[PDB]
Amino acid sequence: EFLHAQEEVKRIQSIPLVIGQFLEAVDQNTAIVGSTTGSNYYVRILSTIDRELLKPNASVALHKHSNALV
Amino acid sequence: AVQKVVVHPLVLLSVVDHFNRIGKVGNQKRVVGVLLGSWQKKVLDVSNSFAVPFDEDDKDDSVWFLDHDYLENMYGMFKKVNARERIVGWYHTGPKLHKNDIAINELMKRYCPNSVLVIIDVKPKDLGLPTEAYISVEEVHDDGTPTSKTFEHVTSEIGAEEAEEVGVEHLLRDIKDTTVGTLSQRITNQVHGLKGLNSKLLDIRSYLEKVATGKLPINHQIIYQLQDVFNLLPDVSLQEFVKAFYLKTNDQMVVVYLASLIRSVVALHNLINNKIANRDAEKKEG
Amino acid sequence: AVDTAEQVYISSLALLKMLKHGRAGVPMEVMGLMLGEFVDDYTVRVIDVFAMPQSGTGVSVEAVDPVFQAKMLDMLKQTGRPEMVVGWYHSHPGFGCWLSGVDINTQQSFEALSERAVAVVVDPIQSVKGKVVIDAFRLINANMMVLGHEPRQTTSNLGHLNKPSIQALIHGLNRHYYSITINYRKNELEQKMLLNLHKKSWMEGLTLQDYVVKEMLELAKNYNKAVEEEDKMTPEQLAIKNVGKQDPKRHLEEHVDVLMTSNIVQCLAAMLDTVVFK
Amino acid sequence: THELQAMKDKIKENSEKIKVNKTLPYLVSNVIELLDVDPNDSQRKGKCAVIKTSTRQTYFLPVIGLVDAEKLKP
Amino acid sequence: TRPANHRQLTFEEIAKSAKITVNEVELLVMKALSVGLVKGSIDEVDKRVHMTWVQPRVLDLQQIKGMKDRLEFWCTDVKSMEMLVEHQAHDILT
Amino acid sequence: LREELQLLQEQGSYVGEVVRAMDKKKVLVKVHPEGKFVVDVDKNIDINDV
Amino acid sequence: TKQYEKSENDLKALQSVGQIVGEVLKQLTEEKFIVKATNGPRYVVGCRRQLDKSKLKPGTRVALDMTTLTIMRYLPREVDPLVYN
Ligand SMILES: [Zn+2]
Repeated sequence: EFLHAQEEVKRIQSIPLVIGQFLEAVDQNTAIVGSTTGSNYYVRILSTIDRELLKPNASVALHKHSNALV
Repeated sequence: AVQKVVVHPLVLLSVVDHFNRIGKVGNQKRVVGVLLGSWQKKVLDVSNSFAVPFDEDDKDDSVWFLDHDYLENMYGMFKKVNARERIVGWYHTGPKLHKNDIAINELMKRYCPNSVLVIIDVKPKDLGLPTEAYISVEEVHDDGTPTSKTFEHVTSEIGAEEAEEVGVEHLLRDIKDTTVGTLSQRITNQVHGLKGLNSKLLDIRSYLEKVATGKLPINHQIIYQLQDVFNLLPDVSLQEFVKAFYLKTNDQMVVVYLASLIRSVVALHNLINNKIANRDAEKKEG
Repeated sequence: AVDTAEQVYISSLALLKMLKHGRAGVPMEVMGLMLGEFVDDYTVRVIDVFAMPQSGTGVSVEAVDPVFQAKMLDMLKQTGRPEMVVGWYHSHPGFGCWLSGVDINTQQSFEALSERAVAVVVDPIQSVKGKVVIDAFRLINANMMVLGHEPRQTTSNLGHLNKPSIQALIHGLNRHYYSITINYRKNELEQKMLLNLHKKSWMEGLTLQDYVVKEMLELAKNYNKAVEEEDKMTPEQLAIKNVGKQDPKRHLEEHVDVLMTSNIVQCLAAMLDTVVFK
Repeated sequence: THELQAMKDKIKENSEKIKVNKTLPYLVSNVIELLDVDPNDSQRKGKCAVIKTSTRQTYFLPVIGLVDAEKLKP
Repeated sequence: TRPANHRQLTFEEIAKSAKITVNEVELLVMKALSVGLVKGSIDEVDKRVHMTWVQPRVLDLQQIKGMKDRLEFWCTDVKSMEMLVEHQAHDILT
Repeated sequence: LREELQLLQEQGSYVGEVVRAMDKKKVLVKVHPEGKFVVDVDKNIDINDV
Repeated sequence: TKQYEKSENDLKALQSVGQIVGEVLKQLTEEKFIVKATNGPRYVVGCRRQLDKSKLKPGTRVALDMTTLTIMRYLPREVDPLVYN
């Protein structure tokens, strides 16, 4: 049942997404990130790897609706 | 023409829920309706459909009535909501067709150039992937019969679609998914031998039955022609692998080496990191 | 007067036309009609759902055609069961499926035509498989402001329906409206074959046909080697030494269990040689 | 040959659906001449065109439908 | 006819039933490659022809009897050991 | 997280900028690409705390 | 007189909503294709089963869907001063 929940979060958010630019990490599990239009939003980061893929500045794909960091 | 078809569980239930209609009110025959197909390519796809009142007498086994007033106006109702959706043929739950079905298909050929009938199954039993698909063509015959209309079997495969898995895949909830890599392939190995060797035993028993009675089918020739394709290697005792023996373990070469090599490193990751982390918390707690 | 908690009995044949007519109108919102029978006050059943024409200019109350229903009900007479109409529904694929300004306008129009006319909404985007999604709501009379606003009894399904509370604007629309619980009467006859028909066609297509193999092992042994040395530098980073770096950090997962299943795949895939043959 | 009137009613009701397509556009477009046929991958043939907007967006829709591509230059 | 393989076949056995000289066994087996009844590549070192695929023709009452002997034999030998694989390995499935 | 993602799901959680505070209980909020909007209570952040 | 039924059925296919166009940038994987709409937002979306390998292209204009933003058909890109020239 937990592995079934792991398959869930592995799919999510799947597709589609929108390209954005990461600005900085304000705290853990959430950070501010800009979109392609340059819209800085408050977004919960994905809980798998919070370190090596976060980066000081990087181009990140954000969800179509939630604009989530994955 | 039509090579393969795609039948969705949504249109299939549209045959099943109508079995609850004529099932409680009776009486004879089966569920028969007009099939709404979708053709984006040579492969055929079916999304929705509509069930029509239908009756077939026994005596009088050739008597059948479609309702064209229900076939006409409701098509315009569905044409208005869905433009690409159109009737590709008819269907029924069988399980076994009758010779009268030549008249049902030939009457509706004015609507569509080729009507594809779909035999479905309301209660799944045996032996495998359910329902069926038939296409209407004319192969004449080799014996000299007049031009003969016999429905040829069409391979049918189930398919999915977006937004239709919401309630469908939720209601089951009892299946374990998938799980690829452990039980998924090994279960089918017990099934591919079961389902593979029972239809084997079922067909070889029918091939022996052809000697006693039932000739024709002669067939001809598809029975032995396709059997000899299976006979490229029989395989018979023992396996005739003298050339494939040293190659056999040679296929197990990389498999065993990747096993032992990686498992030794996986052990080095499992044993080391565990003893470290365990000795840390254990002795520093008290 | 007396009001009791209402329960929605849905048929699996009705649930299909919901999302299928909703997928056809995607992205735009459609306007449908619910079909069923009223058993009593505390329970309601929807035994059928039929498709209605989409509105490309936007949803309006004129989208529902009365002569369209008179001929549809006439077609239900020759059909096995000619049940009477009950209520309406509309899809909302473009957003979180909340009742819009048009949805409330057709409420008082349909609640005069039919007794209940329970509003049902659905959206494809919220989930894929393991969520019911959809939506359900019913208009409570705004003239009741003089009377009490807090029915019904049987707080079980009321408290569970109030949660999760589904964001905000949905509860912001709780003014003049109240939700209603949805349960599934047993389809298990067809629901048993629904799991059977889906998995039988999803297992190797015959369960035979699938038995990328060794070429994926060269790709696997790349993920069993090249990914290993980069993951095994971190235990060297665990030794500082000692100790100037932030601890603890657990680098064990998840690749170790991936290498476990990787060899489980290749060993049981090598068994295909000895299974099919003898 | 009397099916004409019942068939003539649906062209006016579809035109009534064009009359609700008459009222009313918030969008005005610029036209681009295009000829596109995609072999698959039985066959789907036709013609499509490119459509601009006054909001700076550029859309994609098949050749109109109603007025054909005989007129005019974009 | 034979279950073979016994795939690669020597020239003397072909030159027996076909009663052809060794110099003409070249055009013999290689022309059938163009006809399409056999795709087999010939091994010309030992002059042993190696057959591939096969061409089925007609059928006989003894061919059905020869089939039932070599057909079900592949069924009964595999299903035997197939239950043996299901015997021990089923405990890890659960 | 899935429940937290829902709160961030529909339109997404944005980042506003307060140019000035008003005595009318409404707080001016500026989005970077868009203009300067305004919103009222907001009972979590007090008016004098803005 | 069936031409009226043929003409109206063709207008029923016109009930299909139009899509949007954009310019392909790059591709992360097979399930994610970077595409830049004429407005300038950039999305990574999946694709349907009716397309081919010629759809990808090295930075050529494509037609994105209005729902999942998937590509339907590709067309040659021009800003078209030249016909005026
Ligand atoms: Zn609406």
